[PDB]
This record gives sequence, C-alpha cells and structure tokens, in this order.
Amino acid sequence: RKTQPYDVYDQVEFDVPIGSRGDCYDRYLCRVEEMRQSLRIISQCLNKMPPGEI
Amino acid sequence: ASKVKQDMPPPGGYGPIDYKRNLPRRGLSGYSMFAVGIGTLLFGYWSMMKWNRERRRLQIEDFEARIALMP
Repeated sequence: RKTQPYDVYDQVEFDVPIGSRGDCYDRYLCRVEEMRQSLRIISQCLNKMPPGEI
Repeated sequence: ASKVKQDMPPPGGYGPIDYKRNLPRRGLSGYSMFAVGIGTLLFGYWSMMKWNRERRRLQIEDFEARIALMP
C-alpha cells in the first residue's frame, strides 16, 4: 500500500508497524497496530468520500 | 428533477476518531505494597504470639486436672 499503491491509497496517511525480533510476539504487536492504523485510514476515507457514479 | 441525493459525509466534517493505545498506569508504588504486606505479617505474628501463649497456659491447666485425677 505504500510502495505500490493501487486505488487511492496514495491519498491516505498511516504508519507501518515494524518488529525487531521476528517472533510470534512481535507479529501479534504488528497486527494490533495494523488494526489501529486501519481505523485511522477508515476515518480518513469517511471524511473524504466524493460524489459521482459508482 | 430535484437535487442529487447521495450518501455523503455531513457539512464540515465527522468527529475525530481515536486510535492510539490507551493503557493507564493505575497502581501504587512497590514500596507501599511491600510495606503493607510486612505490616500485615507483623500484626499477624503478634496476635498469634498472644493466642499461642494463652493456649499453652490452657493446656497446662488441663494437664494439671489430669494429674489430679490420675491416682
């Protein structure tokens, strides 16, 4: 979504969680933080919905 | 021929949505908890001391009754 965006992902702002140990705990922390970042993106999408055909 | 009506966000904007981690501190210091535990232990020790000495005296009394009754 950051390096090769496809739809409108270049018009939203969010962070990418990164781990440092490569174990299960770090991946769990990454997934929780990704849920938080997707909440952020959802807020931005709700505010910037344009009109027009579908 | 009325105006276009579509699902849209409200005038101005939607209220800000929280997303950051929120875990309050919500606790006493270690010193306070250790002090409370040690105080409880000391109070219990002193109460047990009194009760055990009283029980020893009661046992001595019962043993003396047995001694009186033995012959």
